Parts: sequence; structure tokens; C-alpha cells
Amino acid sequence: MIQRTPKIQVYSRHPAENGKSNFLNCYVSGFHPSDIEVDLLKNGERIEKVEHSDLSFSKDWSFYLLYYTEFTPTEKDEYACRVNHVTLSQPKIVKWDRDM
Amino acid sequence: NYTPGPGTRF
Amino acid sequence: GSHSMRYFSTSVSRPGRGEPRFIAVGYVDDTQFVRFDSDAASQRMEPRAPWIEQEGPEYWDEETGKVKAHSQTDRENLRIALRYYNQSEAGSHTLQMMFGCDVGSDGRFLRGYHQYAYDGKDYIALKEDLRSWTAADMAAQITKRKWEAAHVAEQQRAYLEGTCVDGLRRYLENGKETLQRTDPPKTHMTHHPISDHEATLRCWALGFYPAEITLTWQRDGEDQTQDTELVETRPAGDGTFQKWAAVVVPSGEEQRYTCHVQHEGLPKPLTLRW
Repeated sequence: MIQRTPKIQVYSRHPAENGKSNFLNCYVSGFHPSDIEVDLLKNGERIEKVEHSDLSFSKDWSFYLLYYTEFTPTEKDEYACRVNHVTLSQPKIVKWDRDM
Repeated sequence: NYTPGPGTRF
Repeated sequence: GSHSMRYFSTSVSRPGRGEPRFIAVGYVDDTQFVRFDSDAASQRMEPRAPWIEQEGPEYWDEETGKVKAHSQTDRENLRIALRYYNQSEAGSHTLQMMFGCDVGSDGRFLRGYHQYAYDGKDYIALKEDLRSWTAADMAAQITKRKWEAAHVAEQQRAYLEGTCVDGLRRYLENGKETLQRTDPPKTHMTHHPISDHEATLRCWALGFYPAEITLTWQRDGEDQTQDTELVETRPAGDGTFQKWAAVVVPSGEEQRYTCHVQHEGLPKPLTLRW
């Protein structure tokens, strides 16, 4: 057996321009085993139509997944991803920062 | 192209 | 440059909830092109890139055949491993496999792979010579003896230097506008004041392909690793990749620093200065 904690990044596909259509991404990488749960959040609430990539893994056998949704960033809307995995004591929330 | 058979077990 | 084709498979047992789930994906370099998921309704290999859609029905039948056979084999292998290790049937286990080939810049065979990991640790792998096996422990030693007796090495070698290479060459040609492109990184720098005393300089690489890249900060020409943050290269979702690297700088010392970028799409490394 073995366990690896996911690395988590939440970011936009293109530089954020308020009022312009974009994609919000949450990339989880370097984890093991493969069971993982990700939500994307708009103002603390679950975004519904979130898609993800097919399960793959890296040279060290650790898994990676891209979760994504179309979105329109604004000045005041708050976005985040929320991740749970066996290695985490509680879901981890990472706020989206347009500058990382 | 995927690897063909036969597969041999562990 | 060189190119690779890789198939990655994951089988996960689920005690008390039916047979293991098997997921396989195929990649050419950093571009995915097929998938199979044992839990999905279709029960077929499915296209995941535009340039693979032109393959005919005989391709889709034969590829589905091969990946289904793999799924069943690894289901059996999960049961065999449990017995080898005398592990409880109540626990979930994972078996991962990778196989594929590299070719050089004019399409000649470079390298082949065929390896397994069990619960995230190497189990058995075909050595680079494509003639012998490396086994990680006493359980894999049993497998190694079996594969030796069955001449698995020569069967896989014939695949790896033959069909694997032929397919990779065919895909590279069919998807040449996608696969044989290089997308250089669009680069820039942003500034983030921390206090009256400190600021962060973040060096960006955006819209690049393939994913392999190097970003380095220097101070006065000296390689700076102390006080640098580096994120993992991440997919944009559109076929390109992103990465950044940051340094905390004494306020007013921004001009001492240079960001350095290396990528296959760049004729020469870039040096960026604030």
C-alpha cells in the first residue's frame, strides 16, 4: 500500500477579463490512490455542470485530473475548488486568485 | 494501437 | 524532436461493490487520443482527439477487443496479487500498467516500455533492452519466472518495435497540424507587494506545447532556488499548458532578478527582466 496527498491548483484557462467568457479549472495532481472528489464553487455554492478529464497518471504512477467549467468572471463573484481525498483530514478549499 | 493478446497472468 | 505513444491503465478493486473498474487512456506526447472505461455504457474504445476520428470501424472494433482483453487480464491479476501477498479481500487495491514506444525526430524506434505497479509501487517492468524483467519483490519474482517461461519479452518487443511504432508514425502524420506543432510559451511578469519591505515577482509561461518546460529565477546571475515558489505545470484545457515561478524580493531590488525560460518551442532560452 501507499498514499500521496493531492496538489491542488484552481485557475482560469485565459487571463481573467471581467464579463468575458472563460474556463475555470481545478487541477489535482500527484495523488494516490485514485478516489478523489472535487467541487467547483461560486460564492460558496456547488457549480452544477462540472466536467473532468479521463483518469491518467505520471511517471511516478501518481494520478492527475482536470476538473473544469465554463464561467464568466466578474469583479465581485468569488470562486473556489474544494477537494477531498483519503489523505486529507477534511475537504480542502482553495480560493481562485486571478493572479495565482 | 493497443498491445495485442494474449495477455499472460501474474 | 522525438515523440512518444503511451497507454496508461488503472484497475481498482471495489470489495462488495462488484468487479474492479478499469480505465485506460492513450496519449501521443502530451495529447490524449483514446479512452476506455469499464463502467461506461458504450463498452467501446472512444475517440478523444479529432485526428483519430478518421480511423475506420475495423480500427474501433480491434482496439476495443484488445483493451477489453486487457481489462479482464488485470482483473485476474488483481486476484492473483491478493493471493501472492495474502492480503484481505476486504481492502481495495490498485493495479496500474503503462506501455508504449518512443521514436526519434525522423521516426526511428528509440525506446519501448511495458510495466506494472501495484498499489502505487513498481511491481514488474521490461528493461530497456526489451529482453529481460526487473521484479520489485518476491511476488513479482514469481511473475518474472512465468513471463520468462512464456517468452513474454519477445512478444512485447515485437509489438513495441513494430505495431507500436507504425501506429505512432501514422498518428503523427494524421494529426500533424496538432501533434507536430510546437507552441512557444507566451511569457510575462507580474508584481505583488507583500509589505513595505517585500514584493513578489511572478514569472509566467502560458499557452505552450509540449508540456516540458524549465523556469528559473536568478539574482545577479546567480541561480536562485532560495525563496522561489514553483507550481506544477498545469493543463489549460485547450491543449496547451501553464506554469509560473515566483520570488520574494526586497522592495526596490526588483531589477537584480531575471527569469529564465527553456522550451522546445524556443530557438534560444529567454531571459526576462522586470
